[PDB]
Amino acid sequence: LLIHRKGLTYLHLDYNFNLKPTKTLTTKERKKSRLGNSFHLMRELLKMMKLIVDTHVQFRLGNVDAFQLADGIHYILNHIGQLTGIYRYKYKVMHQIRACKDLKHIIYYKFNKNLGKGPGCGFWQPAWRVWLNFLRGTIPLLERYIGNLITRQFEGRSNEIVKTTTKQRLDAYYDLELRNSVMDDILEMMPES
Amino acid sequence: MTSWRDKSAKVQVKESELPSSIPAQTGLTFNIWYNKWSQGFAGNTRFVSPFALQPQLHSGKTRGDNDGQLFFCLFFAKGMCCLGPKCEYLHHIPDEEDIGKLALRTEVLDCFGREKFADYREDMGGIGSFRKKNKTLYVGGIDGALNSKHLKPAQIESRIRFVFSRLGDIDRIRYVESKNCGFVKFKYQANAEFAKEAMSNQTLLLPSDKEWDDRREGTGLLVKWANEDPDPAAQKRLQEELKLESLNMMVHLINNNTNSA
Amino acid sequence: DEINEPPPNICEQCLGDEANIRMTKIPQGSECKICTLPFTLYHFKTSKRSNNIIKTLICVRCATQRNICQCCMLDSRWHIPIQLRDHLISLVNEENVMTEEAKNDMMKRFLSLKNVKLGGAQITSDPSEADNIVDKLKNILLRAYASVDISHILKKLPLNESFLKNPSTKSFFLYNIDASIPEWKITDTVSQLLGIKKWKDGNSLSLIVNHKAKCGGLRFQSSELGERFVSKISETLVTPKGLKRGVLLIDRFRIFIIPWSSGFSAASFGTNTAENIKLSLSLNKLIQLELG
Amino acid sequence: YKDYSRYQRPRNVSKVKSIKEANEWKRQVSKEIKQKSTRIYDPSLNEMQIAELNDELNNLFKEWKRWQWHI
Amino acid sequence: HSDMASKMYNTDKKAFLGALKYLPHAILKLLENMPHPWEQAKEVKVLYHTSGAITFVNETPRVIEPVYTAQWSATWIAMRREKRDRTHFKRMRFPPFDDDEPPLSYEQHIENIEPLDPINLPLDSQDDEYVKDWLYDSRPLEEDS
Amino acid sequence: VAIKKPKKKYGTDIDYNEDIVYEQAPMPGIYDTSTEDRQIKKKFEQFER
Amino acid sequence: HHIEVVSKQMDPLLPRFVGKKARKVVAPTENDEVVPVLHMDGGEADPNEW
RNA sequence: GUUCGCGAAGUAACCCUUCGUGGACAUUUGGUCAAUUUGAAACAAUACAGAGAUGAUCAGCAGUUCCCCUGCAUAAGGAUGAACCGUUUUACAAAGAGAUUUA
Ligand SMILES: O=P(O)(O)O[C@H]1[C@H](OP(=O)(O)O)[C@@H](OP(=O)(O)O)[C@H](OP(=O)(O)O)[C@@H](OP(=O)(O)O)[C@H]1OP(=O)(O)O
Ligand SMILES: [Mg+2]
Ligand SMILES: [Mg+2]
Ligand SMILES: [Mg+2]
Ligand SMILES: [Mg+2]
Ligand SMILES: [Mg+2]
Ligand SMILES: [Zn+2]
Ligand SMILES: [Zn+2]
Ligand SMILES: [Zn+2]
Repeated sequence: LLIHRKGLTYLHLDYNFNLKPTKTLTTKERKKSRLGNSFHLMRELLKMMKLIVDTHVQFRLGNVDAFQLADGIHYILNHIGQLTGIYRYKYKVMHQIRACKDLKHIIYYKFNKNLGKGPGCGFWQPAWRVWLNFLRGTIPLLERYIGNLITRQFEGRSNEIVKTTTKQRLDAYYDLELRNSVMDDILEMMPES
Repeated sequence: MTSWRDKSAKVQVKESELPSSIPAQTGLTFNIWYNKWSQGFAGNTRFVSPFALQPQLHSGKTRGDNDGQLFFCLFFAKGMCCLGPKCEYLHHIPDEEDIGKLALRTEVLDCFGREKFADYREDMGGIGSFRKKNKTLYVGGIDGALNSKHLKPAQIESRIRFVFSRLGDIDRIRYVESKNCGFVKFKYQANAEFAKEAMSNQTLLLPSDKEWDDRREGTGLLVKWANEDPDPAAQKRLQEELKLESLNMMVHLINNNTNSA
Repeated sequence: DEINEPPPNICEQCLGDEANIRMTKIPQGSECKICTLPFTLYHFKTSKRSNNIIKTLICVRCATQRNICQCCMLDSRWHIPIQLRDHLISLVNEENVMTEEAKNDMMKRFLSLKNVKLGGAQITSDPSEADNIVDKLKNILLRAYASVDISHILKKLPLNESFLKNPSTKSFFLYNIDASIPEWKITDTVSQLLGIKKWKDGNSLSLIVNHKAKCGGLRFQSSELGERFVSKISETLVTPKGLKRGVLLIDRFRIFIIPWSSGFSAASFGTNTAENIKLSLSLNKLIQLELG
Repeated sequence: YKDYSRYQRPRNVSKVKSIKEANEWKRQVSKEIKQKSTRIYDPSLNEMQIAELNDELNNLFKEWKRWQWHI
Repeated sequence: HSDMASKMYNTDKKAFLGALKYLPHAILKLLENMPHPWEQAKEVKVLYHTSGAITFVNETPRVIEPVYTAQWSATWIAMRREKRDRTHFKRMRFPPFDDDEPPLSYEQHIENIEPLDPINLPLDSQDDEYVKDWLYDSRPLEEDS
Repeated sequence: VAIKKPKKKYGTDIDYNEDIVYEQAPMPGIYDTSTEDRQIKKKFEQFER
Repeated sequence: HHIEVVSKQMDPLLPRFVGKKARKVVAPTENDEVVPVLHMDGGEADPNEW
């Protein structure tokens, strides 16, 4: 509903939450269809949730063994940096991916003592904590990002935007000061009129 | 009474028989927020209404009559109301008793309950303005209504005089052949608002014509709000009735000061 | 000032008769109908068991500048519309008072934020300046196409037959109809004469009036109504050749009738507007030939 | 769909199909009639150019006759 | 609200966008309430919009810490045993569904089917007499006053 | 055939021809410009005629 | 009429302040009185310089 | 409908069933909102135009605007985002000559 309200109807969401264009785009489309880091991180977050719920579905339908299910969640939570692609919109989540790769090393050599190198491991509880804590820290972040976006959709953006100075416009603003000070000290010493 | 109060209102269209909510496809993908079609061009978008009001047939008591509802059913006028006698709004031609109830209310909103706006729409279509008590409709687009039958110029007015006479008391009906359009003025504004939605996208065919099977293929006529009447034979009638309206208000207004003192 | 805002201006007849009314405040509800700028939407119901929500459509500033309520937009004193108010004051001051309104969005907003009154809103909201103008209303109450070939058509108009009891006809021919005198007013006058009121239910009579040809015709179902229409009309005029004509009597007007003795029908008065005017001009003489 | 804003005239008038279809090809002439009529009266001063443009007008106006002739 | 194209849905269309800010909160309440391996189905308590915009899982999972440590220790041994004796362990395929097909409705395709066996350890009868009644309950000793 | 207006570029684009643009009325003075307004209006309606 | 004014319990998902948008307005200047610009003096001799 | 009474009838023997009749219990939902054309998304496409400082090609920052777009953004992009590139007459005087008027 967000994509269709923005006017974008050539962007398709598949049901596994990938956003793909339906056609080759003019540049006026590519400037219009830039979705920010809020939407995509929200889309990658639902994709992770859809990815976990569907494995519990395929166990529930009888298609998946109970030990395959526990390996399934253990495969997901170790490889969210491989299955989703949430890392590009917040690279800070690479800390959690290092956490889920480190716990994976800690669990395996405890688990895979004396039984080879199979894919059977399904002790998904520690890596489950890491994404559950990361979801704790990015509730308030995403509430702010998407709260700004929808109020920008429903109200437009502000007319009163004032540009703070940065590195690029430093010498330009130093000019506008220097013009105005010389304007004042000469317009005060003129005769009159 | 005998035609209206005696019976109850009848279901015009079955709820399965109602049209689909999506419009006809004039684009490549459907848009979900705005319920329209997006890519490519935009074609026409006007079609003949499949449904029409038979006023002496479909009128009757409804649920809004016992509740004291003030407003008329919008889809009674289009011939589309699927609730029948279970509908909250009224299902009959507006009468002097009915517009007397709407008298405090008609000033800002129509007989259908939709709010009037400040100025008119650009094509004089839609609901209307509260700034002008317009009682005259511009009956236009008559060629697409008639399915491009010629007929004559005065027979077209005969179709207009028969259809709009069922929708209320009429001040006058004027047809202009060179402009191929009619001007129907009503006694009340509420009839004019009622007949506007009743006769939008309709056809003046009368099934005694051979195109009656192809009434759907046409375009459908435009009933819109009329502009002022530019001939001074009508302009002098405007300020004459505005004078009589002012004299009828001053008698009522000095009695307010009589009671105020 | 968003924290210091006036109370809403609403009528007495908007609020109705009951004593206590529960009103809902929404601090930025809808935008104004007039100035297209947001305000505090109040809405309420007359009784508790009503079924109509009465909303405030315009902001208080647009309601102040016009001196109208926010709900029904009638004037706060005199309870009349704005167009009729500025026309009543113009008959007193002999100059046009008029509130003019923008059609541009940036000038609908600009015209509201100024603190003036508009139109008759200087006269109203001053009870002294309103009451003397009512007294000034009171003294006003102390005063209290020769090239057309029309001959194909006048053969079908009767123009030569009499209004007697003895022909038993359905339709009649109405001429001497002015450019005033609306189509409903003639049908009410006939239905008042016959007591066949709420005639549109049973469709007892059908009437077509051109208003350009200054002519009409009324058609009856069930021909026995024709003799009731004849016998209920007493005053007639006899042309000095003969051929008596009944008069229909709408207030200050006179309309003559003939039993048509067929179903004339639309296009009988004409097929073109330039052609229709000459039919009025053709009768002008016969009316003067009937009377004088 | 299929726009009628993409394709050509199409060249032969008699080979065109049912009447609800040639109606939109017909207005697909009238717009260029309207556009290049506005391009007649312009003071832009190229007398050679508006002469070949005048011939294109006469060509399209003859087509407009032919689309009306088929109907 | 599967296919919402009517005019009545206009306020509810706004509601879905307005619930988008709350949606990472619902994901937190969903993934913390995920069923642990020993349980087939887990009935959670939800808070939903009357327009059906969003469905929050209105629960926090409390566990008893010695009970929870033993429960995962039992499933640790069970998966450690299961990996040993299975000839070939087939990891499931990701993503589980085709992206073309919509997520299938619960009441038609899932609610009727029996679940499946859970990952419960063999369990001793003599050594584990006190705990074998209630170790694999969804909420262990929930009604034991 | 009437002249077509220029198309609005943005939403609140102003038809300057439609109304007094940003009507800054003059300050209300004392010297009673009552007959003078009648003579401009008579002259301005004469100019449009 | 004595009027009881209450607040509507809004849907926390539908946006609050429905008539609120980022629109730009130009404001008229209300002037009832003229502020006199009270300078003093009519030197003023100009040496052609400056 | 429940519960407390009171009365009448029948089974009863003071209890049960029936229907008469006082109480008590429980007390004013929802709507800023009606279901396709006529109360307002936009974009693609056709055609035409063709691209800041320059001779020529190339980096850009800004600034003013009743223009905004994307972005979570006070970051940054949008062609240096765009528009700008035109129109242009009186706080007006002092001094010195030849035609023409006046009365
Ligand atoms: O780099 P290697 O020495 O070959 O180690 C691999 C590698 O370890 P990680 O899982 O930590 O990355 C595999 O991971 P992939 O990058 O190939 O996905 C992993 O595969 P699984 O995740 O399927 O276990 C496999 O582990 P295992 O052998 O238990 O299957 C493990 O090799 P070792 O575990 O034997 O060291
Ligand atoms: Mg840069
Ligand atoms: Mg920039
Ligand atoms: Mg760039
Ligand atoms: Mg710039
Ligand atoms: Mg460049
Ligand atoms: Zn209805
Ligand atoms: Zn306002
Ligand atoms: Zn009012």
